[PDB]
Amino acid sequence: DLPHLVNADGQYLFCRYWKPTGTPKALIFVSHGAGEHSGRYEELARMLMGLDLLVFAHDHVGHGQSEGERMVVSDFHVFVRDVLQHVDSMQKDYPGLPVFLLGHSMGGAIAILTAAERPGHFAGMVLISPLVLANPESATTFKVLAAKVLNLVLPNLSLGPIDSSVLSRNKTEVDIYNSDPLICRAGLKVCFGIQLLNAVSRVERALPKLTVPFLLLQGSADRLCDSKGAYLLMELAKSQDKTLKIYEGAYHVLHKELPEVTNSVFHEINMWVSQRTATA
Ligand SMILES: *C(=O)N1CC(c2nc(-c3ccccc3)no2)C1
Repeated sequence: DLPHLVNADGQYLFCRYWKPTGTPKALIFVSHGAGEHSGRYEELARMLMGLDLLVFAHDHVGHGQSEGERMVVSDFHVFVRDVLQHVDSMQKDYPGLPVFLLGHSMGGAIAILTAAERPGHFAGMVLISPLVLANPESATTFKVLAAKVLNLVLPNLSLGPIDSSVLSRNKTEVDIYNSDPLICRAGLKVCFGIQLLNAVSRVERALPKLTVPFLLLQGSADRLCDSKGAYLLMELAKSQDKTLKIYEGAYHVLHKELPEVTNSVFHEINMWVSQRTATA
């Protein structure tokens, strides 16, 4: 019934397209975060479409309208593999067009790993508070062993849900998040937590080979993706074209923050993509 794609595992992924009026100047894949879905990028995608970019996305496996057990993945690479399948299909239909990636949180880790796998292939990357760092206690050898032991007997055991108030200072946006039936707000499963640990470890190893141009947007008061991870990405990525913008006191969901932050986020992405699309 709906726009879709069939991944390498035979699973249906729900697809979303925002096609401009005329001929597109570039392609841009939108990569959503953990627990959320592509429908949350409607406004950002309409702005990008207004620059004559063909915006495309899919709900990651186990998310939104895609198939799979909710917030579960055999291996984190499945997400990267599926992004590449979607990118390769779009590029076949639009040959010679530059292709960008836009990722938020876990979607940002997916974008980094997607670009690292194909050096020199992507024109640029927009990262909104990407997942790059593991929490202090969470990644010790003891904690990794304990979680792996737990995973063997209770893989679907929930770590406990987070306070949704840490997502944004915009109370309306916290309320929208809390009432969206396509969002999984259930606590993080032990098996998925291990996969997010794999993601962060793989990101760290990928940084010395990351050369793709990028715009990095980060809130200073982010409790999910600590701002120090954004500084480390600026330092360790080998990219010749890298920009960091810090939003003072802002939380995690920058594109759904207080109007002053959200308007700046939209404007900065608009300018950054526009300058690298005129380049084509
Ligand atoms: C963005 O999509 N993500 C989800 C939020 C996050 N990361 C973690 C986590 C847990 C253990 C090890 C690494 C990362 N929990 O919530 C940022």
